[PDB]
Amino acid sequence: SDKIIHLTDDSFDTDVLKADGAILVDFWAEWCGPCKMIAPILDDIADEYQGKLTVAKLNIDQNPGTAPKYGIRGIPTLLLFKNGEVAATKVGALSKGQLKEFLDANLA
Repeated sequence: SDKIIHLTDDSFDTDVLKADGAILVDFWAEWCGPCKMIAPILDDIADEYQGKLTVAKLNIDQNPGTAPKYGIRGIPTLLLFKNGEVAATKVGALSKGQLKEFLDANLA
């Protein structure tokens, strides 16, 4: 919570679907080891990608509604949205190097 949008099921439309640009949503849970591995990396990305995209996190236990809409099974799942439409999907943990390459390739 500096640049990261802490999303809810009620805030999801406004925060993600109505945003004039790119949003990287992280579907995640507290018990999930790989999710917690990538949190510090998302902190990094949010800073590094100022003005290019916003990072948003949706905890799928506290907010149960949203994930079934996007077919999410494995977590973490990262969905790159561009103006409310999903452009790119990444399932499971990955490094900062790997995530940057994912974003750079798909933001274009």
